[PDB]
Amino acid sequence: MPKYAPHVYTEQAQIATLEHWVKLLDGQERVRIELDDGSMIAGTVAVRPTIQTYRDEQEREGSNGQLRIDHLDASQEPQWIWMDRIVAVHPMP
Amino acid sequence: MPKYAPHVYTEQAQIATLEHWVKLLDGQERVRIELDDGSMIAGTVAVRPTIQTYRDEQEREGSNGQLRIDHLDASQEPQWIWMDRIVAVHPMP
Repeated sequence: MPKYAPHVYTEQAQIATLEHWVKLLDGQERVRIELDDGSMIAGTVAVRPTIQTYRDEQEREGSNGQLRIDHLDASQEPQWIWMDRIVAVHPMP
Repeated sequence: MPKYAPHVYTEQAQIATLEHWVKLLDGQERVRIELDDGSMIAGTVAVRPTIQTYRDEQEREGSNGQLRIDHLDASQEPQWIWMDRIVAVHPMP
């Protein structure tokens, strides 16, 4: 089954960004992710990001990816995020 | 002992760019390169380049890399270029 995604990308610079994100959120070490709308998500990288091929509602094909960050609360609230939404990633330690 | 380079970078966006170029410039691969001065060089990647730490004239440390391209008919004479000058890398030529 084809995998859908709200947004996809194919520009080299864009790819460059996504691949750099997979590298930082690679040492699976606690982080504080900031997204486009200004949202701030902190926690542990529970499911690492992996770039994959997707299609959007307009049927365009491109790259994107998802990672799951479990919050720092007692019941570790799970939150899946799309990589294109990320504008920065700073430690937590 | 410090190695000196004309320019060096510390911002994650420029490091992300520098790293993606390596991925597209594997050892011995034939490519055509777009440079930020409007020029373009084509040939064979002599050896896979690496991103390293250098010092500029003001003695500040940062990242950058050196690329060597060789050929035959093009222009002869091997050429060395600093990678921060690259704007695009396409395969086949």
